[PDB]
Amino acid sequence: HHWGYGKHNGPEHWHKDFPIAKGERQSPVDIDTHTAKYDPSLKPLSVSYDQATSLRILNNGHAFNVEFDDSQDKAVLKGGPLDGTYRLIQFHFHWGSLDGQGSEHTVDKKKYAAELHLVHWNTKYGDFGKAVQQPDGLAVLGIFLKVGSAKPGLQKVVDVLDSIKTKGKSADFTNFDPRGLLPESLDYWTYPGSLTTPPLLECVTWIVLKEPISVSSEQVLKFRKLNFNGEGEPEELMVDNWRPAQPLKNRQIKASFK
Ligand SMILES: NS(=O)(=O)c1ccc(NC(=S)N[C@@H]2CCN(c3cccc([N+](=O)[O-])n3)C2)cc1
Ligand SMILES: [Zn+2]
Repeated sequence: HHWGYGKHNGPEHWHKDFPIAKGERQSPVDIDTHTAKYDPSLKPLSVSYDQATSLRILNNGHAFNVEFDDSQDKAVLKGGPLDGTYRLIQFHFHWGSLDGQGSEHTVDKKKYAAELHLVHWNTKYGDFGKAVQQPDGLAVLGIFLKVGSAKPGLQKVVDVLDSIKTKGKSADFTNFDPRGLLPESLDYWTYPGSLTTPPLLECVTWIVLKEPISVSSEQVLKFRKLNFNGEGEPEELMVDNWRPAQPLKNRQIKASFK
């Protein structure tokens, strides 16, 4: 009886195995655009993905993860609110059963169709497993997806999803360039939060881009054909794998832009 997104094991239940679910810096949150503070001392984000080395794609039973070689500074995030260098380890998405929901963060209570999380860890902690134990261990770059025009840089991901339909399936996924998933602007909101799935560790500096990317109806429909279950288990579509907005508590969301 492990956590998930169903009636009996979904976000309202998590606190029973993961009591930090009710903690002081949980994610996601609503981004109230009118009460976010412009911080004119925030640095431009530096996204350095030219040397990114993607390895594989995995259906872990909660989402699909595109994994990268994080054994050297190949794909890094710097600047913005961050001190030091964070390495890209993986990206994944959260999405809805319907275009009117699927994002974890909301903007003035608006839900997008999906949300992309590019997960990075602070190199001063040596590996991802150490980093998640530290209050400054991770930087997650969050990008909203709306349904409209296709995103061409997403299509390689959409086309491989047939090979990882079920929990535990993996496929080789080399030479994927995550720069093809970024919007034009790197204007952002930032706040201190958590992982949005168990174990809900309060180790994340969230960086949420103002500008969504547009994906096609056919691209998000292909996400909804995935399964939460393993092969040979009853079929349950992988949809609505999002945690709702949590209380902001004693936090201020800062903006890089006026
Ligand atoms: N949606 S999200 O972007 O907030 C986001 C959510 C979940 C993860 N977790 C990933 S990719 N791997 C898991 C999470 C933490 N983890 C554990 C668990 C307990 C202890 C340790 N350890 O060794 O210190 N490691 C391995 C990344 C990102
Ligand atoms: Zn996520």
